[PDB]
Amino acid sequence: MEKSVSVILLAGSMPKQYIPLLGQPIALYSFFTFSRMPEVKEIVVVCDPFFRDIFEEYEESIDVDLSFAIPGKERQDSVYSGLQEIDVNSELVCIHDSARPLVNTEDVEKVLKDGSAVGAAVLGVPAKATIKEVNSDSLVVKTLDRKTLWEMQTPQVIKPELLKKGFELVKSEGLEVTDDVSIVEYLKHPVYVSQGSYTNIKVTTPDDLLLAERILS
Amino acid sequence: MEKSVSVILLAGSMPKQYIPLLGQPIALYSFFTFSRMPEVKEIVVVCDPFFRDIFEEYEESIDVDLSFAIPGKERQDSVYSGLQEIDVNSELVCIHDSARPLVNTEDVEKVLKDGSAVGAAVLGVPAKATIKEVNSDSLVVKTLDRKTLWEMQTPQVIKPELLKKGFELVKSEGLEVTDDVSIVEYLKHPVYVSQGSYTNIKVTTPDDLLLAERILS
Ligand SMILES: N#Cc1cnn2c(O)c(Cc3ccccc3)c(Cl)nc12
Ligand SMILES: N#Cc1cnn2c(O)c(Cc3ccccc3)c(Cl)nc12
Ligand SMILES: [Cu+2]
Ligand SMILES: [Cu+2]
Ligand SMILES: [Cu+2]
Ligand SMILES: [Cu+2]
Ligand SMILES: [Cu+2]
Ligand SMILES: [Cu+2]
Ligand SMILES: [Mg+2]
Ligand SMILES: [Mg+2]
Ligand code: NA
Ligand code: NA
Ligand SMILES: [Zn+2]
Ligand SMILES: [Zn+2]
Repeated sequence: MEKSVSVILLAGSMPKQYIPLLGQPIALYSFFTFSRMPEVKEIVVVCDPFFRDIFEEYEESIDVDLSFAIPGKERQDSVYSGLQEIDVNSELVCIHDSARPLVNTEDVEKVLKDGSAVGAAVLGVPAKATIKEVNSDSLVVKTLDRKTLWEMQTPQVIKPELLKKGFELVKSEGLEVTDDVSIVEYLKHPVYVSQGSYTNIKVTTPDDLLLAERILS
Repeated sequence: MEKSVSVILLAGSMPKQYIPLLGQPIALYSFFTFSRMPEVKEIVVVCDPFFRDIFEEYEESIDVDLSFAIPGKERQDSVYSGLQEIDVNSELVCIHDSARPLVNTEDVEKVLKDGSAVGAAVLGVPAKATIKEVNSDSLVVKTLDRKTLWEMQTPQVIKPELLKKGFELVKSEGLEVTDDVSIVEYLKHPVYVSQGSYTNIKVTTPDDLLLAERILS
C-alpha cells in the first residue's frame, strides 16, 4: 500500500486554482495533502508550463516524485495526458481537481481503500436539493420511491488498467463524454461511492474563496 | 390574470430567513417582489406568530391582502396550513421559500404562466455538478445517455385543486413525502420546469448571506 498510488492533480485575473487562500495558492493545499500520505508515490500535475514553478519550488521538501503533463482541451483530455505520465506499476490512480483544496486526508484514505477494493471509487455527498431529470418537453420525469442522489466530488480513484480500457473504448467507438464519470459508465465494472464531506467544495466563483477561508478556520 | 394568484410564503441567533440583507430581513425581499406583481392578490405568510409583525408593518403599503397561517412540523405541513387560507377562487397558488430572497420578477412571471398553462410548474436550473443515483451497495447507478438533471428552486406554482387532490391522496394512502415534489409525483398530471436563474439561491448557511449581498450589487 505504501507508494502504490499516483495522483493526477488537475490544475489546467489568475485562474481560480492559483489564487491564494491564507497566502497559499489553492492548488497547493491538495498537493500537500497528497504529498504527506505514505500511500502516494507521485503527483503528476497537469498544468500550463507557466505555473510549473508553483509546485517545483517544493519539490525537494515533499516525499513524492513530482511530474508534469500538458493540459488538454477538455477535462478528460487532461486526465489522459496525466495518465500517460504515471509510474508503470502504480496500483491506483487518484485524480483530483486542484480547485478542491479542502479535501481531508481521512476522506482521501477512504476513497483510496474503496478504489483498491472495488477497482473504481469516487468521493460523494448526498445532494441536499431536490433534483430531477427533465425531459425534452420540459417536464419532470417522476419517480415514486424516496430516491438517493449523490453529488460527486474528487478524488476519483481507479486502477489504471481499467481507466486505460475506458479511454480505449471511448476513442475506438467515438463515444460522448458529458460528465465526470461518463468513461466508467461505459464499462461493466462497478464504481463505488465513498462518503465524503460537505466541506470538500470546488472553488469556482470568487464567493467560494471566502467560504474556503471560513472553513480553514 | 390580474389578482388571480395566491402566494404561500414559507417563513417558518435569528432564523436565517429573518436575518437582514442590507438592513432588510431576508423574508421581506421575496414578499415585496410578489406584492408588486399585479397577478398576485394575496400572500399567506406561514410563520411563527412572533414574526408576524415583520410583515404586518407593511400591510397598508402593499397591494395585496396579507394573511397568516401557522407552520407545521414538516415543510409539506406548512404548505397545507397555508393552503387552507387562500382565497376560495384563486386560480393558482405560488409556494415560495422565504430563504430565496433574490427571485427575479421576470422568473416569477415565467413560472406563473407555465403553471397556469400546464397546471403545475417549478423554477429549475441545470445542475452543474455530476450527480448520480447510488444503490444500496453504494454503487453508482450508471446511465449511458447524456442526461439532464435540474435543481428545483421556488416558486412552485400549482392549480389549488390539483394540490388539494395531491394532499388527499397522500393522507388517504399514507404515502411518503421525501423531497419538494413528492406530492405531485404521485399524481399523473404533468409538472413543467420553468428555467430560472442561478442567482435564485437559498440562504441556508451564514456564508450564503454574503453571497446574497454580493448578488444584490
Ligand atoms: N473528465 C472526465 C471524465 C469523464 N469520465 N471520467 C471517468 O470515468 C473517470 C474515471 C473514474 C470515474 C469514477 C470513479 C473513479 C474513476 C475520470 Cl478520472 N474522469 C472522467
Ligand atoms: N414540502 C413539500 C412538498 C412535497 N411535495 N410537494 C409538492 O408536490 C408541491 C406542489 C408542486 C410541485 C411541483 C410544482 C408545483 C407544485 C409542493 Cl408546493 N410542496 C411539496
Ligand atoms: Cu522527482
Ligand atoms: Cu519513482
Ligand atoms: Cu460554490
Ligand atoms: Cu388584508
Ligand atoms: Cu380579497
Ligand atoms: Cu449555498
Ligand atoms: Mg472488471
Ligand atoms: Mg390532470
Ligand atoms: Na521558471
Ligand atoms: Na406585535
Ligand atoms: Zn494511510
Ligand atoms: Zn405581470
